[PDB]
Amino acid sequence: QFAERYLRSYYHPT
Amino acid sequence: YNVFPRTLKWSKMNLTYRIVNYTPDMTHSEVEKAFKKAFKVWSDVTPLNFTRLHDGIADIMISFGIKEHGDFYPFDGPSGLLAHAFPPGPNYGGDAHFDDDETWTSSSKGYNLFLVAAHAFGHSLGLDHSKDPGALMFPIYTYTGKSHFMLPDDDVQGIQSLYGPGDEDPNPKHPKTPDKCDPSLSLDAITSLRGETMIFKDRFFWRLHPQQVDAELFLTKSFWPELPNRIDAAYEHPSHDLIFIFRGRKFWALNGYDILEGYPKKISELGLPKEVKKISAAVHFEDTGKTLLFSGNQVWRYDDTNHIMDKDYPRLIEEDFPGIGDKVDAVYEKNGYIYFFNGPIQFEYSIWSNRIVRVMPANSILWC
Ligand SMILES: [Ca+2]
Ligand SMILES: [Ca+2]
Ligand SMILES: [Ca+2]
Ligand SMILES: [Ca+2]
Ligand SMILES: [Ca+2]
Ligand SMILES: [Cl-]
Ligand SMILES: [Cl-]
Ligand SMILES: [Zn+2]
Ligand SMILES: [Zn+2]
Repeated sequence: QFAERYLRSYYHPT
Repeated sequence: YNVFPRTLKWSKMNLTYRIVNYTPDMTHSEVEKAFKKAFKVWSDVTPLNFTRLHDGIADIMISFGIKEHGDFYPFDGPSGLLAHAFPPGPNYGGDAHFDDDETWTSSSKGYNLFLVAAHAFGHSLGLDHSKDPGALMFPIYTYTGKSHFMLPDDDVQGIQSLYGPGDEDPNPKHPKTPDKCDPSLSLDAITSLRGETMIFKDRFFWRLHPQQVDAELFLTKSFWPELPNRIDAAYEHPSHDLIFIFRGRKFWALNGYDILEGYPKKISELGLPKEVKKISAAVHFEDTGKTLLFSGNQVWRYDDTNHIMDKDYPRLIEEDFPGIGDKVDAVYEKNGYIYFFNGPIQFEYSIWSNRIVRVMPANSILWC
């Protein structure tokens, strides 16, 4: 039913 | 900045959160402080209000988790993913999850909980990722320094395009990413580095490949976390793959991303008077082994072979480089030409004919 497709993820590289 | 499709914004101004669980990396008080701080960042510039609940369902449920932690989206261990959050909505809407495979801190080490949380809550309030490397909403983490946090201007505008302004912003002048098309742009420092121009301004640098027309813009801390945000002067030893960075009376030698053993050093070690309190600009000439260093209206020449100052120094810029003014903001050298920056102008100085041959706005180095 909902926009849990707009999960945004925060990132740092190794 | 970017908002979410359909412009998902909260309906009410009074919002609730709940710290469902905690990381062992920090005490409960520190975690609560970080989260409170993170919310304050946004509430300070909006009508939004945040209230913590100890029990029940809040709008923003906050949790720590490890790998598979209950949704479709497992965390990935140390680094990589730090956190994710959902945009405004019911249930998962607004929720924020933090990877407890990270080591969370209130310092420069590990990952700073307040910083990631402030970013994460931007999503929770309806901001998508920004393309501005200077924005909090940029997709890639960078510790921005122990200095007190100012929300960047791109994020203020984003959030205020959702909820309007607040009654009073505790510091209304928000940090802006410098604009390369602005003909009033002045520069902090310039060097080449592996054949590319590095142009420092504020806490940023542009890196520009000679084959490119659009410079790449970075936070200085993206490259050299243990260096200052703002630098005074920069120069290169291409023979040794070393860049030298000046700020106040300290200077560093860098090999790629690495501060050489023994740095920072005092500039006095270079043979500077103790009353010289910053180097304003610097340039090295490799076919001579000589580095020029500027401060106020004077120049020193340093012998990079014999490791001492040359004897006839300091001299006046007005004597050795007539016509470029009384200060040097930044300087670099290319093809027998020295490029002197003074405010919004750059002077192209020919070593060959010992005269200024061309004058143009400082920003034109960025193809603007
Ligand atoms: Ca929720
Ligand atoms: Ca991770
Ligand atoms: Ca952990
Ligand atoms: Ca400077
Ligand atoms: Ca320089
Ligand atoms: Cl410089
Ligand atoms: Cl240089
Ligand atoms: Zn994000
Ligand atoms: Zn999750």
